[PDB]
Amino acid sequence: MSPLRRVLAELNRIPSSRRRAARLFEWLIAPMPPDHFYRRLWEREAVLVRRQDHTYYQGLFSTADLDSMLRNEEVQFGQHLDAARYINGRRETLNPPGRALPAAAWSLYQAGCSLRLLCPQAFSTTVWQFLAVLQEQFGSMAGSNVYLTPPNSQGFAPHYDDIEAFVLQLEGRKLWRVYRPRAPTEELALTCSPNFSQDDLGEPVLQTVLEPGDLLYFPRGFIHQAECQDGVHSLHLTLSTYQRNTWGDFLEAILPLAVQAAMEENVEFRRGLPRDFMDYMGAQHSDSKDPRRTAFMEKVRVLVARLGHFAPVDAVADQRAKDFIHDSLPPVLTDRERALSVYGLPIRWEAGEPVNVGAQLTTETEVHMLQDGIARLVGEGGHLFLYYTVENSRVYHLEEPKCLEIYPQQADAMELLLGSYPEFVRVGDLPCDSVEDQLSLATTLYDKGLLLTKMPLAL
Amino acid sequence: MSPLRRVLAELNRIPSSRRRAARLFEWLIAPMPPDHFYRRLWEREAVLVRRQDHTYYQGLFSTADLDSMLRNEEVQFGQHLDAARYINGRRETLNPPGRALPAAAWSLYQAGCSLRLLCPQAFSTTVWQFLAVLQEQFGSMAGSNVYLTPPNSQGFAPHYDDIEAFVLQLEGRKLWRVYRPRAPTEELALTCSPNFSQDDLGEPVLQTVLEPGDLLYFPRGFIHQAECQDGVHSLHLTLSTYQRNTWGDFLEAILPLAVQAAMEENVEFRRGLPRDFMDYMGAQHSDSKDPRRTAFMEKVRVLVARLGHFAPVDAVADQRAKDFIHDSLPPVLTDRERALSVYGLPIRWEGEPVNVGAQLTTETEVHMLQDGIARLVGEGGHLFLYYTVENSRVYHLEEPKCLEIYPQQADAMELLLGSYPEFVRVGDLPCDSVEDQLSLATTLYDKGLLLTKMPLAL
Amino acid sequence: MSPLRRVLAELNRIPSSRRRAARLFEWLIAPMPPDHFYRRLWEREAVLVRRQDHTYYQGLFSTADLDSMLRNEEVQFGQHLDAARYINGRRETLNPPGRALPAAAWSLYQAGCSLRLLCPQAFSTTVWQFLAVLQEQFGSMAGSNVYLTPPNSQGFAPHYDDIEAFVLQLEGRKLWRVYRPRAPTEELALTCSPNFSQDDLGEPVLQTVLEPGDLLYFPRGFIHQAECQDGVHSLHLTLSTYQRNTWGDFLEAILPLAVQAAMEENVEFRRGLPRDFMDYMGAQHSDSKDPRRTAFMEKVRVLVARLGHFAPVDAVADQRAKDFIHDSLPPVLTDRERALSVYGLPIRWEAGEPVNVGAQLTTETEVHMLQDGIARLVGEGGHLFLYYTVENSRVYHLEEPKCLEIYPQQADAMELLLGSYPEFVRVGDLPCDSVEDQLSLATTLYDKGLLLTKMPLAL
Amino acid sequence: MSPLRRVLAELNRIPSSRRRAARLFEWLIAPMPPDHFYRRLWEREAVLVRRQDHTYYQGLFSTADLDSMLRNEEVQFGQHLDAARYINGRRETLNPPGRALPAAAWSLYQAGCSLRLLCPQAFSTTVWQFLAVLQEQFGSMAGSNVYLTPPNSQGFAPHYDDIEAFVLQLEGRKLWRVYRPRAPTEELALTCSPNFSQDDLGEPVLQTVLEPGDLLYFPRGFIHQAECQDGVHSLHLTLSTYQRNTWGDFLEAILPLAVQAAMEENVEFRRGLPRDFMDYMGAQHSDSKDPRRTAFMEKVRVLVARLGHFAPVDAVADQRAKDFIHDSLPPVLTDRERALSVYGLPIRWEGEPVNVGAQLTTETEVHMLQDGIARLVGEGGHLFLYYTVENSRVYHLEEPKCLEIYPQQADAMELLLGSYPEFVRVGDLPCDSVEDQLSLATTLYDKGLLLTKMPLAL
Amino acid sequence: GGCNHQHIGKPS
Amino acid sequence: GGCNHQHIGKPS
Amino acid sequence: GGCNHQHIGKPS
Amino acid sequence: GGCNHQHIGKPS
Ligand SMILES: O=C(O)CNC(=O)C(=O)O
Ligand SMILES: O=C(O)CNC(=O)C(=O)O
Ligand SMILES: O=C(O)CNC(=O)C(=O)O
Ligand SMILES: O=C(O)CNC(=O)C(=O)O
Ligand SMILES: [Mn+2]
Ligand SMILES: [Mn+2]
Ligand SMILES: [Mn+2]
Ligand SMILES: [Mn+2]
Repeated sequence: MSPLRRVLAELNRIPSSRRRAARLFEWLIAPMPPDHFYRRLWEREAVLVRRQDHTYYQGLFSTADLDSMLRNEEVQFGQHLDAARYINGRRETLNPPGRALPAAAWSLYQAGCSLRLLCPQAFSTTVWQFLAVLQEQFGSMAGSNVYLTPPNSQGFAPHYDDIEAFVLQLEGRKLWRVYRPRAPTEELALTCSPNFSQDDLGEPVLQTVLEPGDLLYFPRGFIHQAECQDGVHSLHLTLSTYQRNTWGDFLEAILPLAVQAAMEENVEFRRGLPRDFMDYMGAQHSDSKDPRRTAFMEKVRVLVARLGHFAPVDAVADQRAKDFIHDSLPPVLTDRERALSVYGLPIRWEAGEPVNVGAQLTTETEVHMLQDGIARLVGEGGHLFLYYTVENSRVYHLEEPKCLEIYPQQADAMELLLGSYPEFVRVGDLPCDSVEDQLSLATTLYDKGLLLTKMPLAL
Repeated sequence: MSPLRRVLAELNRIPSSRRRAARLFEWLIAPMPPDHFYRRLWEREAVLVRRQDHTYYQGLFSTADLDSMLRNEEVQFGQHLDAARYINGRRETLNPPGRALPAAAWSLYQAGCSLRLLCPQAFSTTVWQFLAVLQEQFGSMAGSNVYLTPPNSQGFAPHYDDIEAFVLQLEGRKLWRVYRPRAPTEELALTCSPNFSQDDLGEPVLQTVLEPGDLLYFPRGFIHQAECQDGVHSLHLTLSTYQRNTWGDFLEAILPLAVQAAMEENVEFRRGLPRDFMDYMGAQHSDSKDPRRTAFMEKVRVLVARLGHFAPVDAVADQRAKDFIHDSLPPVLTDRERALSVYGLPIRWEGEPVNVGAQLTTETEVHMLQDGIARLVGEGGHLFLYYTVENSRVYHLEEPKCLEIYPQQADAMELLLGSYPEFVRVGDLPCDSVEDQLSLATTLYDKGLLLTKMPLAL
Repeated sequence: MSPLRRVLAELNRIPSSRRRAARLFEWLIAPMPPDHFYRRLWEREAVLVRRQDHTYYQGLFSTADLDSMLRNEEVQFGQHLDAARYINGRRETLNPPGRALPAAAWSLYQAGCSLRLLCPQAFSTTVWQFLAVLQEQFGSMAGSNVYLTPPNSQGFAPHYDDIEAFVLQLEGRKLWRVYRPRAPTEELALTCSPNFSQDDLGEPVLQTVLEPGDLLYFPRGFIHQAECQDGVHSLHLTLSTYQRNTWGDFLEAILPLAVQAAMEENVEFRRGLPRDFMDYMGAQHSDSKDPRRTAFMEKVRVLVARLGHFAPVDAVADQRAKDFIHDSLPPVLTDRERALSVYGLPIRWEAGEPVNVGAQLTTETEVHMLQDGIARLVGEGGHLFLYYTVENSRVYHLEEPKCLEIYPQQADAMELLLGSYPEFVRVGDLPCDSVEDQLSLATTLYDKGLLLTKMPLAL
Repeated sequence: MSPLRRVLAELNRIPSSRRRAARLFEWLIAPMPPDHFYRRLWEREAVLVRRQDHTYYQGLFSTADLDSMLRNEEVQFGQHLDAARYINGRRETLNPPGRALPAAAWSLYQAGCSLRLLCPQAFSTTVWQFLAVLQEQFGSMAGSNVYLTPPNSQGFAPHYDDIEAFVLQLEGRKLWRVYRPRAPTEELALTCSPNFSQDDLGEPVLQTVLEPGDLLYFPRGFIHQAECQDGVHSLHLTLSTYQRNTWGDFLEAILPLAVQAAMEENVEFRRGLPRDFMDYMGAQHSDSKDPRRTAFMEKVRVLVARLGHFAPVDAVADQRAKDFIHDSLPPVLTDRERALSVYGLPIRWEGEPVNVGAQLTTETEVHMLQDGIARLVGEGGHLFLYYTVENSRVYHLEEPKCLEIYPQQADAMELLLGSYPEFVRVGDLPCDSVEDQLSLATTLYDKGLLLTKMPLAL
Repeated sequence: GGCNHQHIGKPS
Repeated sequence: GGCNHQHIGKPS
Repeated sequence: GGCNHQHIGKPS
Repeated sequence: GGCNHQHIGKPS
């Protein structure tokens, strides 16, 4: 059995989704220890993992899969697939409007174009599970693109991306060149870069030929490019994560709330500005020797520093968690998880009627969240809402934010369930005022596909 | 000659608009020294100035003026005029939809309703000049309302406003009660307050009967109410200023720009958050003993402190100045300023136009028409001179007006704005060419943003 | 006294506003009888009325008035005033952005530009009354423009307008050229025309020098142009009316309502179309010899003709009346009208209090609408609303549609009052269920400035 | 071999899509002759076809298919699936927000709720082909819903729909009651109706127990209801068509254009209204004896009659055709059509692509892929060929798709659309040049709008 | 009354 | 499109 | 509570 | 502005 299939079988036998995610990432960069990778290389260095095992990714994705999805699925140029080529130091995109049929796509490939599938996880369930698991240990949306390049060609101009990238060589070989950030500002860049010409580039910090099974990681800001040399194409899947998930992004959400809080709670923020500060402040006075100006700037720095005491850090953390739940790919259940959840209840249609009717929860039922990263409790305008991922589309933001309200008499028990995973809790022992509230919370979550039971319900 | 008419005649003789604004405010709180008022009372204490001169405000506004307005102008209920009354601890608004005619307005007044004019500066040129001048020393928009209450009635329920208020007693007498901020949150309040009932109020810090000529000032947040007692009505003009002109508002504009600049310039702001911070941050985790949480909080406070270094302070000051220019009432010119501006050029239709074609020359001496009518602001690699001379007496009725200043004139434009009221020979303007000097001055002058020492006689 | 001032004094002594309007129009084209004008010339021929009285329009508008309004009012270029010149067979507009101060305006005039005031009725009360009265006998909005042209110049390129135009020569002289519609389609044109060059023009049907006091009328579609010759400027006021007030416009509003009505009331309009009409209908089949096609077109013509029976003619008439009330300039009251209306109640401020308090209506009060063309009763969604003009701005559509609801128990009396003008009706004799309803309707209308009393209220 | 599978196998052998559509509809109402149905029953009478063959529809849709859909697809309550029940003369909808899982759906069914699938053609390729073919002979969108009712229950309240309906009994038995239009206004109704109570209904015109294989048809406006009696459920697929495809709708589109054309072309429509017609027209004047009123009305009716002459009938037909193309379900290709189209080109990834670079040549013989997949429409001096081949099985999920046809290809495009299924030598296309012939054919073919007599083997 | 039967396959 | 006389008293 | 005193001279 | 890798799985 291939390493990918072996580890996937292995994950199905691991109870915790948190541990499953950790294990899969361990597999992704093996033999490199994750602890070393995050401590020393994550967001700092380009890394090549020379696998010396061409079968490592077998089962993940292949060119055969691509060809088949073009004929059996509704793959559209632009929306789902791009065809580009880099020649004469110039990038060109050749997307014809409409459906990308095998005849058109392969015609472009034959003429030198690279093909790029934007959301492979929407057409492949393997890629979907792969990213759905890894997103749990990234704490960030895990996206991906698939790149197929014909022999003796380059599809894209050198550039840098706005995400942490993990390149997985699936077929053929490709000559890659990775450059360290060209300048202080391009280090851990915020946005994708424009296309660069070779003259804009220095020396590669990494130049090598990737072999199926190999892994090549590099931070946002690291310029890269790649080309197929004589006689063989290249197919690779680039896993991406950490888009706009910086400390600066956290502050962006924090500040407006902090200053509002400060103004409402401390009179020093409500005092009026000088009646004549326009006399010494402004670009026209950037060189004024007026001390009132120095006093103005000093006061500004003091009040700003002060805002730290008014920052609603927990509320912004919850908001980001809520947006991540919305961004999330839906969970891929283990056979056990499905079997012990509403998804696996044996009730279906036979002969002329429903069979295996009406299993019901009781105070004796032992439960716990279906998985660790599928829900988040959030407070908004006096109400509490549990946002979950189980009804999200494999397509980014196709379905809108899903939640269900959690009533006050259930908040303690909901927090408990969210923090004890994967420990089982007898429904009767949930911190609720009445038994009606215990059964009601457990029933609502279970019916939602957010909970699983120790023993399959059979009532 | 009433004190008001006397100080106005005096303002017409004061060369600088800045000096003119300072003088009118000095007149407004006389005998109290302005320095003292701003240092010790402004935004701090309620102040009562017993003028001992019932004629101090004569000429500013009267009830006869309101009456003539009703008959001769398109005064609307709701839009221009409100009618309210306070009875049994309940505030009631009695506005009939439509225009407020003498018949309707006085009927309501006879029924015990107070009439309140929302924008007397749009209907009176005197109130307009008054506010137009004072706004120049407040560095903030100066608005006003006129309140007319019938004998033995209270028009409004006790409340605090969101602006600095100067009540000017114009006619009759009124019993006022002013209270200090009920709690720390209400001191220098951000927004206006709900209507309060007597049970909500403590003891007044100031309770007195205002008489024509008297002045009462109180900071935003200071609750107040007033009633007319037996036999006499009350008419007063409340001058307002400083609406949302606080340090917090400045920061509001500063921060987004600060954080963006920090992210673009310092890598510490572009580093990724922890992959698992959601495990210890969130309301769910507020009592977690996880050390990681304490480190996270500390880092937040350190990065926020650093923001002060990236704050584009001058750019925000300019943006607020631009908004203020947009907010401003148009300028009231002195006889001299008009006579020496485009507004006073003798060109007129006297069957053909007479005296037109007058020109500026390198020998012409010029300077900004007034000190608070313009502001130079940079936006997207471009310079724009925003002005007030075409603003309406009605708040934001016209949108921001500006004209672009080219880089080859930027230095001269800053100079002109910086050296008022010093006269500057056009030929000595810091420009590349004589064409640039002549074109900048001609442009500003034609806009009515400039004046010459001698009336262009060409 | 000038003829204009004489007739205006005369109007103030005429009780009916309907008669006032008729009389003023009579004055406008004198000696030509209005009945002849409308019967034979209106919308058919260009007409010159050589007055032989230079004082005819004195008091209406003058160049002195213009000069004064530039300095005392906020006249803006573009919005209120245009400066244009026609040279080299080309039209140019010279509007500087901002306020049109005397210095700028006269500078442009001196350089050859014509100045045009777009809404003189907003700055002149004389022009306002003039148009407010005339609109009542046009049954259409009466607008106007003022044109001042310097000697030896042309301000505009030949063109035709989309309205019925009455040119009033106020000062100087101007050489006018009016051409009959160039073609069937330009007859009673719907829209303003583009600027024409002389090569596009045939022979003038009318070419003459207008003299103060003269009147020159011409229908929409009639191309015209005018120029000042040696040594003297020209000032004229062009009165305009009948913009989009055609039979076609009436049908536009009627048809959607007619077809909807027909579909709801007659099954022949609800029957399904042929399953295969796309086989023989369409541009691709415009030449098909299929008879099914001839049958299709015939059926279309039959159903369309049928719609005449379902046309809500009265409802569309009311809608147009409502839009005309909204378009209307507010009324100019006669001394008597004001004196017997709420506008003239003697209540005002003296000493310290209101004087002449509280006049009140009684069942004995004799009333009638303030004027004939200031109100219109309209039905909408089960409710009845009286729309009026008394609070309209002198600026077109500055204030939105104003109305007041009329309750069912008042509808008969409201219709009565609207149809008996200028006959007096005792309030007690109004067709109402109760006396409360009689006094209430009369009080509400009176307080609104929509009613006047035979004797001034004095209570 | 079931009759359904047999007729489908037969359709795969019928060359023309037009003939194919006619044949499937003939199968749908067999033994009744189509000519007779359309001439005498369509939009006129309720019809019951007792098939006497419980297997007639075998293969179209079953309850097992719905079950598998629930478990294996993202079926949503509200969006995709409704659950309703009718009790005590009251309609109740019991949709839980969220996805409809087997557990929830069958629980509701066990509680007596009917389950109704709104778009089975998006979940079943069989229902899809069925509707895709029939829409071609209706010349109107063909939709469908599946209704599953538990024994002894009524899921819905009596009502009439706004479409022509063909109920196909798939499983179990159901007691149906169909009523003739209650009143003249309800005959061939424009919109769906409110839910009615039994007291609102008269006597049925048709009351029968439908059994698998049976067909029931009834025009819009015909009220109906149905209940499952003791011991058996019911499953049926209601095929719908002709929603707002009436003569009135055509006129709706025609009139605005007609009146505009009339105004542009005939001066009688551009003449002014009377200056005083408001004196005699209006609800206020409906009983006026003014002769002017009678003249006004007469003139209105004469001008409206004239409109027929200016009606752009072909342009509206084209616009409705364009909307229909947008409305259409994508085409279901026969084995032959696919094999002879771009969809069947043997080019594939067999480490490099094999068999690509096939070309059309002047010798290639071609014809539109099918008869109802495209439409040529003129808009603003431009020609656009709108097609259905890229439409989603979900209504309006994708927006109108079209490609522009240049004038130098217009004649050949009309020809191709007009001569289906006759094969046309590319070289004989009515074009100016050989380049134009080759480019038009290559374009259409690459879009999947064309097929060749022989598979391109180049 | 609403579209009892949802002809276009989606609610509105 | 061409508008010479401004009937409604304002431009567009 | 609303702007008891209408600073900007127009309601909102 | 330049976007090479489409992280969110779709263009803009
Ligand atoms: O494969 C290429 O030519 C370019 N690939 C990338 O930029 C990437 O995977 O992020
Ligand atoms: O006059 C009153 O009754 C209330 N006046 C005010 O609240 C004020 O002037 O700000
Ligand atoms: O005066 C001019 O040059 C042109 N005048 C007009 O077009 C007019 O009055 O309608
Ligand atoms: O099955 C039912 O109870 C109701 N069915 C319908 O209304 C229908 O199929 O159009
Ligand atoms: Mn139905
Ligand atoms: Mn004209
Ligand atoms: Mn107040
Ligand atoms: Mn990249």
